[PDB]
Amino acid sequence: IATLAPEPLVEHKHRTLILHLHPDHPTLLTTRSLGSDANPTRQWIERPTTVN
Amino acid sequence: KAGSFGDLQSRTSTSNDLYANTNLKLQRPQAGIVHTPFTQAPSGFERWK
Amino acid sequence: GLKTDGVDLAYMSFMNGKTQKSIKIDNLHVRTSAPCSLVSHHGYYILAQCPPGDTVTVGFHDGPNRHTCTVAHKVEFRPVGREKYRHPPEHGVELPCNRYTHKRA
Amino acid sequence: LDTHFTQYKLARPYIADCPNCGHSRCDSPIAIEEVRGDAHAGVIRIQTSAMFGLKTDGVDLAYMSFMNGKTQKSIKIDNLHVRTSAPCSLVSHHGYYILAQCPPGDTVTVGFHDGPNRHTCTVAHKVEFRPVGREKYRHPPEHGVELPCNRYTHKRA
Repeated sequence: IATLAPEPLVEHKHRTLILHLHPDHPTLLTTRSLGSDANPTRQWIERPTTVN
Repeated sequence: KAGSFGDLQSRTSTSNDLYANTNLKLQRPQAGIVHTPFTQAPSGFERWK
Repeated sequence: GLKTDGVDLAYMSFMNGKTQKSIKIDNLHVRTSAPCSLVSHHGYYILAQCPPGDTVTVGFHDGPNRHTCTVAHKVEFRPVGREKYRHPPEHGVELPCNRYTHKRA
Repeated sequence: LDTHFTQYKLARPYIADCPNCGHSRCDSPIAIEEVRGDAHAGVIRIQTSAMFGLKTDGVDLAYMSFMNGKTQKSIKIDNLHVRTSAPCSLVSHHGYYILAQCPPGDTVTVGFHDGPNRHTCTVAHKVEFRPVGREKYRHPPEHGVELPCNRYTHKRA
């Protein structure tokens, strides 16, 4: 029986995800821009943060 | 906005009506057990303090 | 575990003197930064649900004396997942953690 | 102690599903809901599903009625333990509900001792205790100024 972080707040912009975000605990977020240019990102988020 | 200040917005204390954008989203209870997953932003009154 | 001879996992045989003392488990205490929760014992070995703790600190109560034992060991509990909790919740998704059994067989 | 037979006569010690009841999810009568680490004074108000207080019938707040079986067990409170990161201090019980002075803790962990068994119940809840003031202590001192905190009562009336 395991973890789960509160859902994100998806916000639209022009080819851009603003994401007001607000976890319970430090959450490792990460992505993969699916181009052959990967351009991934990693950051533990414990403090609520609007990201892009 | 939920999480932001004023997620709960009651006119006064007596006012039974209000505005609660808390993004309250129930999820199914796990593995055949009685409980109530309520997934929710802690308040914009919790922050703001 | 069982006694010297044959009965009841939930009894308690340590050495007093050269001799055993195969009696009841009445007041075991594993603990760390906080008091742990026993999970199960078998043989020399106990499983117990603990929080994180710089140390580990174990002990029963024979009845006349506390008679505990304590040790250093770096402990943590990351749950498996990209969330770095400090403790398992009541809900959330299930996913493949590493963990010890309740059982003896 | 005889002014809230609203609850006492008419409510029973409820039993629900504790989430990490020592081993795992049991059904404890002291199943913890509505943890409120929202005050300042080192205090939390808790609801057990168990209704301690008077007995089944009429006497002595300081006795202890939980559900064993379909049935109550209205007996003495002898060895209650609320606790968190450290062992808390009880403040008062009334009805389903207990007030206890706790330190901060990632969780909340409750339990009495019937006598044959530990029979506890535990739960997650983010707890802190900021005192009111521009000082961010971790704990209330013996001295200092008094100023308007938020806090729960000792009483039942």
